[PDB]
Amino acid sequence: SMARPVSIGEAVGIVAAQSIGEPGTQLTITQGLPRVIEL
Amino acid sequence: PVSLETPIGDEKDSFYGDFIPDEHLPSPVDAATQSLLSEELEKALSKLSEREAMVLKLRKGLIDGREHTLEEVGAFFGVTRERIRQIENKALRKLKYHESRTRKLRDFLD
Amino acid sequence: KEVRKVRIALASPEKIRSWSYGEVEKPETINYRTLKPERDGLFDERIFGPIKDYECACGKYKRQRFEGKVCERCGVEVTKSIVRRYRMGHIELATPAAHIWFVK
Amino acid sequence: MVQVDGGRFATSDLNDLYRRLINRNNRLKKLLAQGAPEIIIRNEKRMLQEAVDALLDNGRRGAPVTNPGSDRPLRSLTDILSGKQGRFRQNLLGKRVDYSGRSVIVVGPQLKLHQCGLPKRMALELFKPFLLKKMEEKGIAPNVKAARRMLERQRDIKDEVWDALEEVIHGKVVLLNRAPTLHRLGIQAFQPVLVEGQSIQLHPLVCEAFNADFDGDQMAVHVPLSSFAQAEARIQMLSAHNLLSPASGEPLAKPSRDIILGL
Amino acid sequence: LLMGVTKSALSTKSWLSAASFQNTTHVLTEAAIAGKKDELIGLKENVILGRLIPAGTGSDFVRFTQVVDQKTLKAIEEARKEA
Amino acid sequence: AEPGIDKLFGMVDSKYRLTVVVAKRAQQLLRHGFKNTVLEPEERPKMQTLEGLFDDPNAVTWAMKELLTGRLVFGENLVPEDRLQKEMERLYPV
Amino acid sequence: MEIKRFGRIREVIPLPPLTEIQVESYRRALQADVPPEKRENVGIQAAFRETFPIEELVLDFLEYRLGEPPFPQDECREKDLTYQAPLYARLQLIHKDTGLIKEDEVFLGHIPLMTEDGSFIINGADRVIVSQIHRSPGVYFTPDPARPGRYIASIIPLPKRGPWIDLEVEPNGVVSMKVNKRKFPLVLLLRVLGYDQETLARELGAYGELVQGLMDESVFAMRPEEALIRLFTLLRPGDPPKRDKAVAYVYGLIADPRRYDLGEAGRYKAEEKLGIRLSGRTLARFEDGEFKDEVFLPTLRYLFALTAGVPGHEVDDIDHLGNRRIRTVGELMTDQFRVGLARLARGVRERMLMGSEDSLTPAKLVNSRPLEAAIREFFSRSQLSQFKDETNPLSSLRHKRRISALGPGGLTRERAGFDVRDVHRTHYGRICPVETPEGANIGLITSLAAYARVDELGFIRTPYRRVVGGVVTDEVVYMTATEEDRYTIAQANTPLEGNRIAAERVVARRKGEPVIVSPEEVEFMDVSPKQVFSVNTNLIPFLEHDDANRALMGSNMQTQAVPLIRAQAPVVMTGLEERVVRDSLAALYAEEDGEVAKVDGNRIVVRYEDGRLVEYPLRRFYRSNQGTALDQRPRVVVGQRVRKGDLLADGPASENGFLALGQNVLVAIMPFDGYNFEDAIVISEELLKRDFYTSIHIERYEIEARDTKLGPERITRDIPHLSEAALRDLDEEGVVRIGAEVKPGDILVGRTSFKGESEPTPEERLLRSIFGEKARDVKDTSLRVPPGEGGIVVRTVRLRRGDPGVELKPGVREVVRVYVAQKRKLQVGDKLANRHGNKGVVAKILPVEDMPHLPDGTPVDVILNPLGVPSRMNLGQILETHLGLAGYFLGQRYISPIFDGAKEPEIKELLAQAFEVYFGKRKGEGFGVDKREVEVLRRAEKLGLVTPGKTPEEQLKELFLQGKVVLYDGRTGEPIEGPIVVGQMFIMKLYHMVEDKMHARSTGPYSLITQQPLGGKAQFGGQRFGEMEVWALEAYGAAHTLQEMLTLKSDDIEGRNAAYEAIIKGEDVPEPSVPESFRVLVKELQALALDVQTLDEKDNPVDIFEGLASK
Amino acid sequence: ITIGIDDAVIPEEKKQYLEEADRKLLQIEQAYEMGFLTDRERYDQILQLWTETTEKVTQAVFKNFEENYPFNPLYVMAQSGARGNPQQIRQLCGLRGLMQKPSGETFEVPVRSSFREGLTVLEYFISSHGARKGGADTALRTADSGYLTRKLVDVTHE
Amino acid sequence: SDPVRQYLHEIGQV
RNA sequence: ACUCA
DNA sequence: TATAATGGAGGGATGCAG
DNA sequence: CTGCATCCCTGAGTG
Ligand SMILES: [Mg+2]
Ligand SMILES: [Zn+2]
Repeated sequence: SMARPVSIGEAVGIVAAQSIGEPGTQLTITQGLPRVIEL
Repeated sequence: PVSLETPIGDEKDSFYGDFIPDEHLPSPVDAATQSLLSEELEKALSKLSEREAMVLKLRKGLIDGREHTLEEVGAFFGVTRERIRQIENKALRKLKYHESRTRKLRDFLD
Repeated sequence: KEVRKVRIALASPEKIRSWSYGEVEKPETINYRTLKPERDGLFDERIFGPIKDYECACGKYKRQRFEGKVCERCGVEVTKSIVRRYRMGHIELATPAAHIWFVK
Repeated sequence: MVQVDGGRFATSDLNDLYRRLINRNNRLKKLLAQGAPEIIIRNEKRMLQEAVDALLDNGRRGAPVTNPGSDRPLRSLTDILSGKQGRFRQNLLGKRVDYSGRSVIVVGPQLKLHQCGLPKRMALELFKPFLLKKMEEKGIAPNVKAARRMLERQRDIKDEVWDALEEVIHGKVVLLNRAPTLHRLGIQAFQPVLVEGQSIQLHPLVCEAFNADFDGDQMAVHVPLSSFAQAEARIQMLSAHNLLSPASGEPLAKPSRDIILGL
Repeated sequence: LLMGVTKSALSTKSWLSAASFQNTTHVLTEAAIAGKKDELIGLKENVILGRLIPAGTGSDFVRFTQVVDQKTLKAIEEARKEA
Repeated sequence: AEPGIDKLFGMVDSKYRLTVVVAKRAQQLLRHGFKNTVLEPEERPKMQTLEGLFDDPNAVTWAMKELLTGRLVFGENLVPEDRLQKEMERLYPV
Repeated sequence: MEIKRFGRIREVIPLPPLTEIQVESYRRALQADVPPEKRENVGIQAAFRETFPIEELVLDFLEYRLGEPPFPQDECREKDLTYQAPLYARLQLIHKDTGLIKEDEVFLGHIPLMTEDGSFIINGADRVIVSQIHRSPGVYFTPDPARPGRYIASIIPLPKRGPWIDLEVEPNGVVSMKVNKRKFPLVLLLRVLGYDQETLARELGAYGELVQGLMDESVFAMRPEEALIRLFTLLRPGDPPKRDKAVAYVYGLIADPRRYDLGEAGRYKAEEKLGIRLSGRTLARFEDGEFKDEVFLPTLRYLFALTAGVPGHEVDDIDHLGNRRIRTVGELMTDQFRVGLARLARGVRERMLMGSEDSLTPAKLVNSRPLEAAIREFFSRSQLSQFKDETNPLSSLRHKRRISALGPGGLTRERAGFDVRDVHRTHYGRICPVETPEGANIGLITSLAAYARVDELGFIRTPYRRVVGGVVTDEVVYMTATEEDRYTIAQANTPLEGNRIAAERVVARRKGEPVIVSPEEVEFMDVSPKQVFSVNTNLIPFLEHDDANRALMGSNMQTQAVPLIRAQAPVVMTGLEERVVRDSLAALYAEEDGEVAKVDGNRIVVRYEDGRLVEYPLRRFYRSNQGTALDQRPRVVVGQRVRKGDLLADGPASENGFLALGQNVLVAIMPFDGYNFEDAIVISEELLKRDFYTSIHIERYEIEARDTKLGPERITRDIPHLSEAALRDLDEEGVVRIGAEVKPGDILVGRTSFKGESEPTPEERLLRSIFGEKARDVKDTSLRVPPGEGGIVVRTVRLRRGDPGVELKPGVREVVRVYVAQKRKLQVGDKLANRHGNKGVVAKILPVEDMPHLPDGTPVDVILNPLGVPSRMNLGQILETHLGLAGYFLGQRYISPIFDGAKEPEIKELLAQAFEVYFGKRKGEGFGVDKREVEVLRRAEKLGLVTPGKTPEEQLKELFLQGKVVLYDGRTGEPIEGPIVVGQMFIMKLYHMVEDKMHARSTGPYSLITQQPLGGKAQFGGQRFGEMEVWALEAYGAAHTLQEMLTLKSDDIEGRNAAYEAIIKGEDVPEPSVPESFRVLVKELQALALDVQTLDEKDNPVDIFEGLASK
Repeated sequence: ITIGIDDAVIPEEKKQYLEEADRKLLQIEQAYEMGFLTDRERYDQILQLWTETTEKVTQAVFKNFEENYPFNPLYVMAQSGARGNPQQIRQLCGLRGLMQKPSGETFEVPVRSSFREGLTVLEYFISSHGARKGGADTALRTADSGYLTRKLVDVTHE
Repeated sequence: SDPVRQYLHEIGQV
């Protein structure tokens, strides 16, 4: 978000989970969100 | 009686008891008001002498929680019960005068 | 002191009785006329604490000048009513019963 | 066991489960004292076990015990602890909060990126104790109690309290949130600009991060109270300080719709 | 060993986190048997406890940082020199 | 955006340390009534009232500006806490 | 004004009675107007016939009757009463031993009555019983998902009327029957029915290898009695197999008509599928002491013939609308009536044992409380019984035509996959494919088609015209989907000259499959396009040009339109807006021909041809369920001659008999300074000036004064410690006066409550001593106006104890109701929408001088952003705007029917006729083309809109035919650099208003157990900061803000009290403490016999209860 | 920038592509009734022909826009990224295209109309299947997405 | 699993 | 549950 | 406090145990 | 393989 080294103390796992989950409702010849959950 | 867990709506998402306030525990506003009342009472009692403020504090229960009789306050201050009644009355007089002057304790009369 | 850890463990009957301020011997809740809690019932003030702050049930001791006192007449300790969210009771079973969590 | 508004009584199901348990326990004690045969004692002991199971985890084994004239299972301790409505997820990992409000949002094109339009009455309620302190500092009220009694009635509200509220919110920020909060940019910090009317004014560039539009969306407002919370909001959570996506690293606050069209 | 996100989250050392996730009865029975102690390492534990989370301004890395103006700083320095 | 936010992020190894410094400095300013400020009378943050320019009541803005000046010293283990509190109360009483 | 209607399709039949699905259903259920001796065995009659005779003394049923309502509808709504009729039943108790007969008419309580419009009045609130779609009972054959070459036979009765039976061919070869989750060999049950190996071999032997799997020697060896005892041991293990017990159980499971009830539709479907005839609605009979099969052998034969691939046998589509049926008001109400009647019969049978076995009357034997309880439960607490949606008349009209797959006896939301929510091909003409809720309820909640009606069996039928040869008759046949699949049905727009098909190739359907077909192959034809869509969808002009996803929103949002004081019908109508107002009995019409004798604001008196003088009172300023004002305005004058069916008074949201859900405004499609950014809307202050989109809303407030153990609550004008300024608008009794303006904080009804006993604190002792004033006995509990509400007091209702005609619930002395109305002008945050799915919130109200305006000075009303059109693909609004411009200058309105309406050339012609009025007027007034008009024409021919070289007038007309005009910016006076679409659009003001939704809270009420703030604006609650908001705060690293959320701002009692005090004292907020919900968790875990211990770094216990919980 | 009904421009190529597709469909039907290809192969060929015709009319729409109306509102909004995408513009100006049955199997006949021309009640009812299926897809997918997000939060939170 | 049926069976043994 | 996002 | 009365229903995934 | 047990979006309104 800042295009610079991450600061110590940043809750990184929460950001990872949110970044993965936010586009979940957009996932649709394609396996899609069922495939993501399968993985 | 009726169950607090009585459902509201045909979703399982809400209960009846969730719409029932707590009337027992004081609200933040009420506790703040009582604290401000105590502080204004002490501010007004500081405008008396230590002895005539102590007489009122002992007679109305602000100290020790019990309301002492005139005989007990007089024996505590080594004076006569009529003497302690008189200094109590003049302390109340000074309090009423300071009240009519500053109009500080009126808002706490509800 | 500051809390750094939280432990959870099984509770012996001895520990359960050490939590308890008294035994709930009756299925009664509150009196149908006075609306006051029934003695030895699920809401008994002698067990779980006073309904009103620093005031016993019958009203003999009514201020904080008595705190820790237990009224001889009604049997209620004079403390903050907040204790009714905290103090536990207990029921002494005539026959042991299995905790279903450790069964099912 | 509480008396509601109309004097009726409402109570928890745990009381009825406890009553079942105590009745069966006392009956077992009496049957033992009177020397009942083993069939009766066995039936009573099995009923006692069933009652303890009902109290701890109802419906776990066998049919769930219900109140008379109802198919609704009684709520046991296990039901209180677990589930979407359980204690953890409903009252521990999340709470309803004070100093919060909510209103329909409106596009505020004149706003700067770090700003948001906040209705006057919403701000008067959200910053109410700060406003009482300011009304005591200025001569608007003798003390805090009189200031609150004055704010209680809407017709007793004069125009100096609005200037005092302007003084109160100076430099401070509020948190705007829109559900669903999919990523951390579902909440953002904004400097509030007091506005007439009842609508919250949202900056256009942040509409993409909130996935907000103006077909009827509503947003919630929160007031960080401490200097620490205010600093966290102004430095880390401010809208103008979060311009890139923490997911892709690409710009998130960027031109869209009418802006792109005109350029 | 590879296990999915659900089983891995249920298998964490913190029993508050696992019990607030899912399968509350199973997690709680096993933790109460083991006498488990939650060290409050993660975020969910401290959120349940109403504590200050170990991230951001709550991280031990930045938590104890002090601020002082040069006037008071030099005053304290002279006070510590004269002892 | 906050004025000079880039330079403020440049002063620290971690943005959250900047937040901590700003918050603690604002707490100091509030506790001592702004009379412990490192700012000069012309550097004081101002607020436009109906009367006119007055001192900015927001302590966080004050602290960020003071930090931008460079006259503040921040770090770990600079002084025992009691000694700091009481030397501040001696220099700027309540 | 002139009304021009387009379209060449001639509909041979009008729309059916739109609320008939409710009215006829309930009328057939009650059979009230049928003399008892001529009633059919249906509905309440069928329930009585089923419950009686009660055998054990024998109690038998003769006939029932329904009385007249004790109170009218208006009185019921006033007094919180149920609009109902008394039910009586004549029963004769017979002693079969003595021959004694004692006959009496017993009173069974009251039954709610359906009003004229198809709704009910339950406890004073209007309600609707939504019809429920479900699987039709019968015998179906589905493919076995595990084994491809095999099938499952499913015998399904009515809901709650018996078990589902599953016939299967197991892998081992034997045929199994599944009942109540238990499986057994079907051969055993066949043997109980009396079948022998000879009969089964000769009957099923044509299908080779399966009959040997049916053969079991041990079962054929034992007679049906041993087989019955064996089957009872299989079904009821542990129960001693007494032969009479086995007979009774198997009879009650299969042959009992009281415990097993196939539908009449179920019986018909079984007879039609298996090709048999049923003597009853049970799977078998108990006759001459033995069991006789009815259903099992035909179903097994069909299953074997299907498995063997015998032609003529098919699997069943369970979503086919021939296999899915509707249960209407009558059927559901009759089901609950039957349940209550069975419970009453259990009570009767128990009373026929105790007491004196000689002296008993029907009155002593019958307790009607179970029946009353069942009916009251159905009407008050069922899911299909819903709070009536009467926002506008169309709201309730649509609500009554709703179809739900949810509710008791139906799907749960997780039980609903894609198959149920889908639009089936058989929904054609029956269920609207457009109107369905957006979100979780999509596909589950649907709407009945316009021309559709539910038959007596429960199947939706749609009309079709017969086509013989090439001639289309005028006779219509209402078909079910099953019968529809038989024919080739041509489309309704196929060309015709006279009654003859004029096309060499026609578009038709065969089993929903579209096909090109010769006129000789045409067996039927659609009645109209209208039959494919619902009532709401049929009100969307140019529907063929709108994407379905947006037409859905248009349909659903017409429901939410608020009645306006100046409401008007759209300039572009579909031809249904009159009929909707007609069938939704909001408007008032004349019974016969006659003359108007009197016209008032309150009533209309008409003298008819009969000479009788009929007075119609008008409902004036009545509050609907949703707060919108229902009021009727007279549309006739004294001495006016009216005919049969002529309009007398306009209802709410209707203009001269036409549906008026909004207003026609002059709209310009263009961006404007980002104020219409992302669907937001800009409006003109002229709309508020002439009171467009202004609506009346009434809110009802109520307060009770009751007896307390501390003394009576009293409604009084004497309230302690209150100024005369606070009591100004209260009368002698303490009720606010009618006509007074009330604002937030004002008192509506004054009330005093005796103070709960309490010892005054020593501070109060000293204060009382200082001021010398006794603390009053009573406390102020007055009802006040909540934040954000208020208005003008229009009504007060007071009901005391001891006055004639009124009795309250126990303990309540008196009840007072205050009605407060308010005139709501359109403002920022209110929601507008058109019929095409375009919806937006008002973000800016500009003064008239800033509005874009035409050259002749006319400013536009609404500015819509064109960015909302392309992605949404709803072009109907564009054609509506063009035709509205044409009608705006020609001064006329239009009727463009659905899928057969005004096409582009006709709109171009009307636009040319309108351009003549728009420009030749100017040219005659002595004005030429403007300079800015010339510049806009230059930029327009740069855009290829106009042909270069033509005169400025010719190019302006070329633009006007495209629906675009020159528009001047009111700020600069310079024109917009391009021609802009401007025209009349019909826009509605929806029920979602900022005044209702704005809310804020500092501190307030908290919950009992959790001590967290309550929820809802009505409870002055706080916003929920859920898990995901906590995740956001965590990812930001904002630890102290999160901790404030978890403590100081909720359920940290000490923390929140100290925070409030610190903020009102100007001090910084204190350090937070332990959240009370965590202590609640600790104690609830202790109640589960788990020890939760907070420990320090030394593993020593830490007491978060601070010594209060430890002895 | 505005939108009139004429701003959705039908290309002249649409009629040509449609008549070509009709002659091709007639050729496929003739090659079927003579028993050269099965029902399966004929159905697949019809679907493929209509897919390619849809792509052709889309390219025709956008080429006509690019060459003869580069400042057309739909074209400007689509190209700039302000609003719209090629398939929606195709539905507006070209043909609606092929629709699918509730089973997911695609109809042989496509929707030849566009939203500017207006559909037929049969074509509209045919499109309602896919519209409803997409709605149900979204409704049932949001819950799975939220459940997955919560799983990930619980597994990565420390 | 059914306490009533179990108790009835126990009753039937005397 | 019904409605909105 | 005594007539006799005697057995009441349309999902799907994975993780356990028999 | 079969039977039982568990999670299955959020916030908001109303009633
Ligand atoms: Mg939206
Ligand atoms: Zn006592």
